Amino acid sequence: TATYAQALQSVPETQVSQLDNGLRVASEQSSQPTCTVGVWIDAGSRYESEKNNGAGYFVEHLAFKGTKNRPGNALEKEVESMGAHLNAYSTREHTAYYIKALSKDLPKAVELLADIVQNCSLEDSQIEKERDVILQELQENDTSMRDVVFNYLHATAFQGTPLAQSVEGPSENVRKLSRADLTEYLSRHYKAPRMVLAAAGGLEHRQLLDLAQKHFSGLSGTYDEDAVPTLSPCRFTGSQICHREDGLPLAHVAIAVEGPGWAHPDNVALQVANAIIGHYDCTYGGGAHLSSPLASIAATNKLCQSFQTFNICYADTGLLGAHFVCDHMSIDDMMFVLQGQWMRLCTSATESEVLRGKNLLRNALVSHLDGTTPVCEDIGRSLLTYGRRIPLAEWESRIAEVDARVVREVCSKYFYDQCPAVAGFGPIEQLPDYNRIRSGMFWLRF
Amino acid sequence: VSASSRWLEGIRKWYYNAAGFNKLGLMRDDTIHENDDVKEAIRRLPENLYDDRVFRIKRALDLSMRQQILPKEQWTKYEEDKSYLEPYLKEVIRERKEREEWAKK
Amino acid sequence: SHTDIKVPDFSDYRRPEVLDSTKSSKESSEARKGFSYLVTATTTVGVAY
Amino acid sequence: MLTRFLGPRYRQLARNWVPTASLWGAVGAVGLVWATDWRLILDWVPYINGK
Amino acid sequence: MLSVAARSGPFAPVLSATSRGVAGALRPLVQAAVPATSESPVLDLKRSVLCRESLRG
Amino acid sequence: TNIRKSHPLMKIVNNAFIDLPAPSNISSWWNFGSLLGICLILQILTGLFLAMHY
Amino acid sequence: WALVADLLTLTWIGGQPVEHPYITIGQLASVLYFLLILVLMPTAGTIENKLLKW
Amino acid sequence: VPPHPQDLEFTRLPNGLVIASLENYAPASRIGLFIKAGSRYENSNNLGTSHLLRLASSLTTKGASSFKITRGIEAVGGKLSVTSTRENMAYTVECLRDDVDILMEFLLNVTTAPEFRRWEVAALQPQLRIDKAVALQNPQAHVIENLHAAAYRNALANSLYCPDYRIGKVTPVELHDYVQNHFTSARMALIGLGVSHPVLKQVAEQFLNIRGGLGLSGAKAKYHGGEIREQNGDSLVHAALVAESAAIGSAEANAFSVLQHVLGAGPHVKRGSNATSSLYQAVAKGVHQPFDVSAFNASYSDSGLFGFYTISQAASAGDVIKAAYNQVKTIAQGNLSNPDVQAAKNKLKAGYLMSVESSEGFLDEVGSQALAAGSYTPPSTVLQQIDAVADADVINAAKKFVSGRKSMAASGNLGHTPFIDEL
Amino acid sequence: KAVALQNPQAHVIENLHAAAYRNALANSLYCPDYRIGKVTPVELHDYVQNHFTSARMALIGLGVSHPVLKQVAEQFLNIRGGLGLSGAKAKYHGGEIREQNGDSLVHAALVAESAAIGSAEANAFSVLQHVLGAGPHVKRGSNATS
Ligand SMILES: COC1=C(OC)C(=O)C(C/C=C(\C)CCC=C(C)C)=C(C)C1=O
Repeated sequence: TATYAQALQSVPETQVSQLDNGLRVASEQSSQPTCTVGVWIDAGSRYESEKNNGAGYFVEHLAFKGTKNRPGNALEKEVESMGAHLNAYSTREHTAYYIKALSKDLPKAVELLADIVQNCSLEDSQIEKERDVILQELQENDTSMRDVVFNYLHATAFQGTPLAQSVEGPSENVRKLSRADLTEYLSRHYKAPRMVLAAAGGLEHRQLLDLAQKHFSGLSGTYDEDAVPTLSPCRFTGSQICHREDGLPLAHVAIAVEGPGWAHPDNVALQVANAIIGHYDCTYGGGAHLSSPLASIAATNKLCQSFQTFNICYADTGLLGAHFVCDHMSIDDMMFVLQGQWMRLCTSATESEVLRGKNLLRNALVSHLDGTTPVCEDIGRSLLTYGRRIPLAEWESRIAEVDARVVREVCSKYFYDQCPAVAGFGPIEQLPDYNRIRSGMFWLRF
Repeated sequence: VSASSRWLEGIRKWYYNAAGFNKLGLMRDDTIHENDDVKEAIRRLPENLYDDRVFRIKRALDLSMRQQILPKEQWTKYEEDKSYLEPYLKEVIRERKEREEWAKK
Repeated sequence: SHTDIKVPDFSDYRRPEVLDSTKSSKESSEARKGFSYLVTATTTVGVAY
Repeated sequence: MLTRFLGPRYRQLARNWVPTASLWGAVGAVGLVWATDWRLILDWVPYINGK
Repeated sequence: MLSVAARSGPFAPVLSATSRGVAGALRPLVQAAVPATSESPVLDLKRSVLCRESLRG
Repeated sequence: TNIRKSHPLMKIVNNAFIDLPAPSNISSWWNFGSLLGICLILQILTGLFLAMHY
Repeated sequence: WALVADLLTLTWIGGQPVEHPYITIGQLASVLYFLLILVLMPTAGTIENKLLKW
Repeated sequence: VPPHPQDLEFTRLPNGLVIASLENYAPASRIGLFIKAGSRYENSNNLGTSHLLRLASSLTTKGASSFKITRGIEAVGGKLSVTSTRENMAYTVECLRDDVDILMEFLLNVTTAPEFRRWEVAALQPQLRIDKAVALQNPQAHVIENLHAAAYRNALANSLYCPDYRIGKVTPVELHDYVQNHFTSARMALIGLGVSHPVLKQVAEQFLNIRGGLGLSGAKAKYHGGEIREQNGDSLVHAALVAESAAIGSAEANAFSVLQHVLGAGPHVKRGSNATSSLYQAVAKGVHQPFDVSAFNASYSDSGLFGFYTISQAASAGDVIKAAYNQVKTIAQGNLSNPDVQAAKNKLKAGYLMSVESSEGFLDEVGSQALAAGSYTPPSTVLQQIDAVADADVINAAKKFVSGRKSMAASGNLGHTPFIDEL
Repeated sequence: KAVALQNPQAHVIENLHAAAYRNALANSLYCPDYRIGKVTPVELHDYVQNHFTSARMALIGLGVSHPVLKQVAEQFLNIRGGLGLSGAKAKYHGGEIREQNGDSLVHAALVAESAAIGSAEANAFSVLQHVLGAGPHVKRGSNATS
């Protein structure tokens, strides 16, 4: 039978075309009877300013509530009535509207996405309606301790920069933000060079282009020339934010050093090292015998309820670390073990565990790209962030290169003797003093 | 089958009587040094064997305190001596040695 | 509403090379650790004497 | 009873901590050299032979 | 069209070695964070939702 | 409740020489620990009273 | 008890001058001490293991 | 320009074991052993045994120890996980394709070599408490659990989670006996993606020739109807209301499937008014605050439950419920447009095709198809059957809900939640 | 609650009432677990105000004299201004509540709506209770009369 090596080659060429526009239009054909189409805009919230902030989110909220061609209620009516799924997200860097549909519906799927992404009828009525909704979201988002701490870690690490901002913005902006503000953001940011039509499933690329030209005709056609700026680089602080609230039953900590961001070859190697540390959850099957020395000790000594390693990327920067959740008398021990892990991997990563991490990463990767929606999202995002789609085989190549040295090196570069950003929330009396955390970022023995 | 392996057996039965844990109602497995491997196998013992084990030791430490010994009747016959711990202890070491090989690669 | 939180401005306490919001802190990182560890190196050097 | 510690990983991990352990004896001896003013060694060092 | 499972109704639990415990199918959770103050159980003596083995390059 | 159990000092004494679980069972060969102690202070006391004149 | 008696032996030798039998017996007790402890007792322990089928 | 696809290959062994594979030429492989051993097969002397069993999937087997399963799998970035419904357990394993050998061996050891050691089992019983705790923090988990507890007397009445009184009480014998009684050949289906049917068949003929529990998918679930109510103070009242529908497979069951989509299941459009959701639109017409309604539709081997699931503020609970129920009653009375029925069909069909897109999803369909049907039934023919639904049958589906002895479960501040009785 | 709820009957008669009525007599003599820690001083205060009024009280004394009682009552127990009615009015509804124990012995009570206390019909039931048989009269007896 097919080797895994063979099996990577079999996965098709992501076909890319450029419109007379800026708009890139990209596709992976598969034999599916079903597709995901949509638009990845290079708008985010790194892109906004203090007065602007939370616009894109207010746009996302407005985006499906009716166009010039299809008023208020009726877009919904069309999508729903054809059994398709309309959806959106924005990040600090990326906005995406996408439809899950029947493949035979890729015509009207594209037709719709076009109408959405240009002809948003931002009716005054609605921007008003939306402001109460968006405020409620803020009130409920305040209850997700995890959602909070990552907003805090962003708020402290990037301290000064647009990246420090939340995607929703502050309460006050939401209440003051006008239609003028919104259309200004819209007309600045929703230009064809800064957006990709992405599709995955049961379609020829030829049809996708035909439809790109048809319905994305003249976006940046005569446009572009005036006051498009590139992103500023974002200063990392490394610094601490401690919001102490003993009324909450468990502590969330999220610790990070500075990442290199999207482009950098080091991401692969860091992701391996991350994979080795891994994640835990109290519902994990079989605890003591877990490979990961963190996760093992965590489970045996009941040192938390959850952890997760991470590497968030932005342009030219990012947050690399871990976040956990635990009892008020665990915050220290959990901190010790996580930190001592990082350092072990910096200094004395053995050969064996790195092969595990490498496999874990391969398994994550293939498994992640499962079916139209993931693959489409990865087409769209990738073209924004790499200017290509990077083929699975290339990732295998990039993974295969890494071994223990490539770990100890790339870990030491990012982790060793570096100021972290700490964010902390809830019953956080025992969260180690910052000096003592920062002491944890190097061994005296080494 | 054998005159001579009945002799190694007679040497063994000698040393058994000579050791003289029997004399305080003890069994060979009552007398084992508690290390981690041993400690766990006591953990793994079923309720009755555990309760029987604690009583044997309790009776013996009592005698040992009063510097006495059982009636010869009440001593533990070499043949009547059950290695109730053996299989557990073996399974523990077996599991540990696995973890130890895995730690090597 | 936890989105109302900004971290207070810090320029007033910040080292000179960590002041531009647009400037990466990675450049100054080596120098800043360099200075402060040389401050502790020389102290030990003095105590050792 | 140290059979335990003989395998591929252990040799990787020793090979990892070797340049460090090298330097730690460099630290330790040169400190003893300086602290005793070892005469025998220090004659070799330019500047420091102050006689 | 079997799998009861995603007939989108009755419950399916998942346990795993690697991955956090799931609870399954359908019912409103859903058109229901849309009109709002669904305040959420977000990390109290708890698991974590989303779940991982879902990273990237 | 008992002063002997909770007073920061008396605590130490009680945990060592009052409420401390010893074996039912240890014999005269265990007496040497304490007699070593008794030896150390007897040596300290006479040793002192000697140092006053030496 | 071979160890105890051997140590008594060495006490007694320590107590006599460095002359005829005293020398050889003293060298022997010296060898015996380091034999009993270093080689003889570990082996004896192991034999009793094999005696208890252990 | 990808591979012209392989077909699924599907084989019934004479012992009644079922093998299906697909060679998608994928870098990863999925293997499921799908057993007829879901929770309905517990009796009142051993409730919870299948939930402990769900958790016990990395305890020591005969020639693969606990430690090795964890390390062996983790070493290859493998996953091993076990999912129960009321009818099935589904032991599925995933990895890179070169690694099917190591993963398969682990899988068969779990499902056919469980040692269930006293001390490992005892060590595990606290985990039913954690596991239940986590799951039972979606108000729906409780509701649908009580909903089943109230509908049936027997079998489907049993909970997917262990009763609190049994936590600490389920035994190694009870575990052992559950495997023996339920994990036999006639009761199993071995499904593989990115493996070849010759290998699957070999594995099956070698290792999965087991039989001598029981035959029947069958105590036979006695529908009874009733209501279970649970005073919360949760501020939002969750409630589900339900009548006996149709057993999965039958033509009538697709009528209900479509009726579900008429009345309306989940949302399609992020933060949408659900213009196409009749239940949502009928309730909105009366009700001016936060709510949710969705048509509820569960379907089992030998029964099913249909109705709807409401979430409202405590005071509106009744208003929501009565609005919802009428709206069904209105379809039973015959007020149902052909383009409505058509819309729900495109909603259902697309949802199906959507549901089988990913490996995890496809494998699950095929697993359960195998156990409920003894077949595979391609999309082309599922949609055909969907298309085959008459406007009338859907009316009649709704007629059946309206006229049929009911089952209710609700939890919250129940002071303005109705009583069946009162609907 | 813990102490009381260790007679299987306590639970049963509690659930029995919970199942019979929709309202009022459905409520439990013991606090719901979800309310433990949650009942407030205001709720307490309000309960006394609403319910501990004159129209709602009876002062009974043994080995005291009626003049004193009356004085105490006219001085100290002139309170009114909750509500009147012994009355939400208890809506009988019927149903069943079942609780899987493993207790080895099944306790069960089965019941229909009888008669309100006071009424003539209520004494019919009182007597019917004694026909069918209440407790034992004779220590370790076969209850020949039950
Ligand atoms: C169960 O074991 C123990 C004994 O019984 C065998 C003792 O008799 C003593 C008595 C110790 C004394 C008198 C301490 C004297 C020493 C100093 C340095 C003040 C201790 C602590 C002990 O643990």
